[PDB]
Amino acid sequence: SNKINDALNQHYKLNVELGLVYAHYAHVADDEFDMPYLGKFIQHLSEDKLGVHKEYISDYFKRNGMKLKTDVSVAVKSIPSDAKALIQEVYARENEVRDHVKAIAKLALAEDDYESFYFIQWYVRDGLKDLTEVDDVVKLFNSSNDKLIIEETIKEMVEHEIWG
Amino acid sequence: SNKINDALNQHYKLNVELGLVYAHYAHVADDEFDMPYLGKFIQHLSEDKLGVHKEYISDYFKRNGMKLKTDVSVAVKSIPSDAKALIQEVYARENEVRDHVKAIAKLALAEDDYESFYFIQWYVRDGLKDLTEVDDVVKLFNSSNDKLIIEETIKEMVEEHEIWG
Amino acid sequence: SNKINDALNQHYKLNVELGLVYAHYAHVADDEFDMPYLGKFIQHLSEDKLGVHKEYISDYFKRNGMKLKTDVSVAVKSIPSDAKALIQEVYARENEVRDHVKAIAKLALAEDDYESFYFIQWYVRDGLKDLTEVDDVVKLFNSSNDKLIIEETIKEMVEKHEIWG
Amino acid sequence: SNKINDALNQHYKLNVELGLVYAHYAHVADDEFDMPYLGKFIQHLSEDKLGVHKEYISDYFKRNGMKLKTDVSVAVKSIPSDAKALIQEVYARENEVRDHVKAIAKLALAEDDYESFYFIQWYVRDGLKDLTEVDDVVKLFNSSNDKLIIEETIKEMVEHEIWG
Amino acid sequence: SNKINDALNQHYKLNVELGLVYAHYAHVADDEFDMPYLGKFIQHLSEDKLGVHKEYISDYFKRNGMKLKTDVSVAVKSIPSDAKALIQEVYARENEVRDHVKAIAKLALAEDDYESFYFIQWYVRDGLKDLTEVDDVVKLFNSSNDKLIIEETIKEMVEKHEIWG
Amino acid sequence: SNKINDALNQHYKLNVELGLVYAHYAHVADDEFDMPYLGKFIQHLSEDKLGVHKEYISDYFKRNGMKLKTDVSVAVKSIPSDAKALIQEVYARENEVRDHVKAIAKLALAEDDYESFYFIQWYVRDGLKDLTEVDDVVKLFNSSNDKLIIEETIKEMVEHEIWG
Ligand SMILES: [Fe+3]
Ligand SMILES: [Fe+3]
Ligand SMILES: [Fe+3]
Ligand SMILES: [Fe+3]
Ligand SMILES: [Fe+3]
Ligand SMILES: [Fe+3]
Repeated sequence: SNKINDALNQHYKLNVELGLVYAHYAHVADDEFDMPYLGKFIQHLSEDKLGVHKEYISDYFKRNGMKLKTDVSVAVKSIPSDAKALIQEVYARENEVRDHVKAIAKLALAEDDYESFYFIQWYVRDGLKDLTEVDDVVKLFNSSNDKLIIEETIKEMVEHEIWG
Repeated sequence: SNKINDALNQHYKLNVELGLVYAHYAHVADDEFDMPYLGKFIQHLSEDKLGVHKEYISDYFKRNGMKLKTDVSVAVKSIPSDAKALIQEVYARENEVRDHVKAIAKLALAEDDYESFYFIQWYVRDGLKDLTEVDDVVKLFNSSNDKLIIEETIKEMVEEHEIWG
Repeated sequence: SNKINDALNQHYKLNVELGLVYAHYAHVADDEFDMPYLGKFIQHLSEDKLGVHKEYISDYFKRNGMKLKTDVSVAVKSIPSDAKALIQEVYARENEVRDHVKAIAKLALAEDDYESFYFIQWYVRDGLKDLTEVDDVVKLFNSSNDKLIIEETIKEMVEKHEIWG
Repeated sequence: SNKINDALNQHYKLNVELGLVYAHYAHVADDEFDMPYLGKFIQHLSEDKLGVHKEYISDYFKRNGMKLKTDVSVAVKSIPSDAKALIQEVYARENEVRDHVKAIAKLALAEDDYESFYFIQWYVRDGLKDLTEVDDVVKLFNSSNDKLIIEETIKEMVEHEIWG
Repeated sequence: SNKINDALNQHYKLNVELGLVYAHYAHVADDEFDMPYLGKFIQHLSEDKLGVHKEYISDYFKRNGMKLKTDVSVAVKSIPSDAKALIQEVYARENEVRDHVKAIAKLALAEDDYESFYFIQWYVRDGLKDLTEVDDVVKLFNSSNDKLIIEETIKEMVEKHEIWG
Repeated sequence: SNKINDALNQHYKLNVELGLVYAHYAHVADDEFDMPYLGKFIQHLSEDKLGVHKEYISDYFKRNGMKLKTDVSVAVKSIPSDAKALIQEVYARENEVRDHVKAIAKLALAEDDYESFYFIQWYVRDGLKDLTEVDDVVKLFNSSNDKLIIEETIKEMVEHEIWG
């Protein structure tokens, strides 16, 4: 169907934009806020969003017969005042890509299509995994106030049977 | 220096846009014209532009003290009708990137700023290397008109010189 | 979601109660019927119930932001007479667990909450797995009338699929 | 739960019949059109259809409580005229198998039998996997004409994370 | 030599039909008589019949120059009432396959076609081998009474000659 | 004997109830107080009581021929304010388990039941080990205020000839 194709192309575009903006965030975090390991963490998020997250969609298109568009336009206008607000912006972006995927899954079931449902299961799982990771990183900036302790913990972080 | 920073920001943006365009071309050539290994080759080029070619610039800006800006935008509305035309398209893109980086190198040598000359030497080398890598594949479509033989050749190709390595 | 949280609290308490009952049944079957291996089998089932089947629910709660409630109460006041009635009672308990899981799955699907659907698929599979594991032993008693042969069979069972496993 | 019982019996019968027809097709493709590796390919397809595809159904029947019925009748009288039409015929057969299994899955959801849905996910995936494996072979016959080149390619032709 | 051609086509048909029938019998034996290992044994017979027993005929046809024909008509509608009757049905089918292959061999030798004789010697041996393999398990249902001993013995048979090898 | 049977049934019931309560406390510590490693500590604590601590009793009952009774009543409706009060509550629980075991040992020695004395020696020895392992953690919340320091210390604590 064409509804499914539109939804998948929108998710493609969203993933590309997220990857680019995350890369910029990682750079500004490492360089301006004196936190290299936060930079590595957000860089890994950005490389994940520009890697398999869209290669899988392109592969599915080549496989079943849909066609692919390309329209991305991003520009960074502001950068949060501290590390905490930045990590919270990241948390919000992920929290919304979750609901985007939920909408796509409902649409899939309502269209008598089941290959698309079996396919979108992967994103249903990865969304929650990534959210719990970024939240476990968010929950540090309240348990402490020293910067180097948080950085050491993130260092030892950057090195399940259902949600795994 | 402001001119150096502006040229390097333009180069960063250019690499990003080329990477996106190459990935889309790879999908097209693998789905529309039935040549999977050409698709894998162009996809490798795409993973190369979106990879070290911008990480190095970001790291340099971290080191020397320059500022980064990100503003990209692309749209792929017209795509060639064959495989030969597609590979010649990407050939032209590489040939233009060569001239862009030569301009940056001249600008760096004029400003009496030698760390940037040292930095840009790597791009001076990699440009010619990638240009020959893609021209070697362009030369195939003038040898045979059989698709599967060209497929076998590019296949064995996807599977280093001292100076231009 | 609130009703999903109620259903999952229900299932948590159900699993805890079943685990305690199964531990008692294993002790009884070992000490009163002189069948130590039937005891080992039921005890493995009990350690399965009090183990993974509730830590998974706890982890899901800690991951999506729901609230866990704990209120259990159990008292085994009557046991069956022989081994066959015991194993048939165990069969009935498992068979009711199946129905409870189906209820939860339907409820989750009817209100557009798909993470819980993906979560509950595991329980959907494990239900039938455990049920056939139990019925394999249930069928043994109708195939003989001696006890020690059943002992040897259960032993070679406990000393041991792409879809259901 | 007899509706799903009947549907699964339909699928069992269809599987064995396709297996036999493919065995005959492989013999024909080897002996008549001088292509032994196309023979190997269709032979592996038939070994797949008569292999796990029906043992899984028998096992689900043994586990849940349904009953099995064997009822087969096959006759191969008219065969395609050349290799391309043969591989295209196989393509269409598997294309129809996909529609059949999708109908089974919709019926399974419509009856609140979630074990059946969980069971049929496997076929829903393997259908598209086999379909793309056969499409990859049928697309070779338009890329050249020398039968020996195509023989070499199919020779060198004999796993993903989602469709794996 | 259309005689040997029609005989081998008949044998192909019969092999496929007994393959399917053995599959169905293995199912009904595992599910209704509560004897899993007897089901494994009959399933191994089923998988043998549809296996090399017909690929050898099709391969000889390719290598020689005869024509192949497929036609199957199977319908299972009546099932024996216990395990003994089932294994005796299997016994009768094997005993008939022996007679069929003997007829084929005599026809081949009377036709002055010695390649068919050389080919059919394999089936001449394997028929007696498989008949002995089935008779060994037939003889079990007259030596004991409880199903579990028979299960253990069939299991040890299925987990494990210079002439009839 | 009879009094020994009654005391041992009491102890079995107590150990089961402690297991369940400690499980709940571990969950609430990890989720609400943002301390996952304390959660794992208390989780191993719980799984200890629902492990050997009751299987040993049931085994001894099978071995000398006493009668086992199960009856459990557990409902948690009050929870401490933060981690310190939590671990202090745990400390009180273990401290009470000690003197329950002492009462059992005295009763066993009075009635000239020496097999029960030899049995309860294990429970007598493995009360001071548990109490000192809990005290090592409860006296960490006196030295520091930066929750991540205590987190790392407990982490390294997770991963004797007489008492051991
Ligand atoms: Fe991800
Ligand atoms: Fe490069
Ligand atoms: Fe289980
Ligand atoms: Fe398949
Ligand atoms: Fe044989
Ligand atoms: Fe202890």
